[PDB]
Amino acid sequence: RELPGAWNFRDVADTATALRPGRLFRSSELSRLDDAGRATLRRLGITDVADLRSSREVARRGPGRVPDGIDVHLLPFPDLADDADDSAPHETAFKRLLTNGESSQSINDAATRYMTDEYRQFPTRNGAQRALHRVVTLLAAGRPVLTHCFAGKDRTGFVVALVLEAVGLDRDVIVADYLRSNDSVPQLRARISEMIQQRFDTELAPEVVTFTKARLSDGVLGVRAEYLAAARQTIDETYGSLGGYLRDAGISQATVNRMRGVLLG
Ligand SMILES: O=C(O)C(=O)N(Cc1cccc(Cl)c1)Cc1ccc(S(=O)(=O)NCCC(c2ccccc2)c2ccccc2)s1
Ligand SMILES: O=C(O)C(=O)N(Cc1cccc(Cl)c1)Cc1ccc(S(=O)(=O)NCCC(c2ccccc2)c2ccccc2)s1
Repeated sequence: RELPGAWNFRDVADTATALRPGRLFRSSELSRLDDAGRATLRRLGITDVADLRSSREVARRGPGRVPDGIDVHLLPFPDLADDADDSAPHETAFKRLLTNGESSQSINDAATRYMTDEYRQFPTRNGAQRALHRVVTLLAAGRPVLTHCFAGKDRTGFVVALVLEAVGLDRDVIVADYLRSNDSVPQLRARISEMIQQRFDTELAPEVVTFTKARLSDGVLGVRAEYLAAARQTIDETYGSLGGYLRDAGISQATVNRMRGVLLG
């Protein structure tokens, strides 16, 4: 099951078999969705898209190329305010990942540090709870939803895993679906490489192209159970339970119980 023009696409029920098929989907960005990809979204009955990319990402790579009749909910994560102080932490963390030195071990140690520390902050970050609130509300209402970001692996992974835990699925099932993102690493690598080739002059700055590709092609493209567990520990420590977290995000147990009624076989 492919989604032409996009990658890392699956019906979450493909691995989480307790779920009804056709309710909750996940993918990469839909910036390059082609005719066949659009026909697929329609065939599957998907009515709503949750676009988790920051507004900066959407501006630079474009809106989802969805067919008519599909509402795209823009659900930026992080949701950044005219405020350089707001974006600074994100820019600084990315710069450190890139510019921390040449060995694969050091490059991948930096990727592990970056990813882990960002996941730890996922629950408390502006935009994550609004994203989760909308996705849960749409799902509880019986609407088939496709949730995505850029890679569809971390931000998307976090939102999906919380939805699955909310409807009562076990850890091994949630983690299995989460790790499925690793099957798309080579494709992600190619997408990012093509992006590097266009944002940089490959003739006049080939050293920068080479340096950058070396930090955006290996360990940093995967997911690991420890990443998700770090977000999940934040939820535990600060909110005391997933239910406590969902309530702070404005979602009641009654809405959760309705979503469970809808999503489970
Ligand atoms: O350009 C876009 O497209 C976009 O909005 N991005 C870039 C991006 C999107 C998806 C995946 C990756 Cl790895 C990067 C989101 C960003 C991530 C980090 C930033 S930043 O504020 O730290 N600016 C540095 C971007 C950086 C870069 C962009 C694309 C690919 C590799 C590196 C960069 C751009 C130009 C010169 C040097 C570094 S902006
Ligand atoms: O969620 C995904 O799946 C996903 O698309 N990514 C982007 C990515 C893919 C491959 C390699 C890298 Cl380094 C990043 C993985 C993420 C890394 C970090 C995050 S984050 O939610 O903690 N911060 C995301 C906003 C950020 C950013 C966008 C694209 C790529 C890198 C970082 C950002 C937004 C605006 C200015 C600077 C940085 S999400």
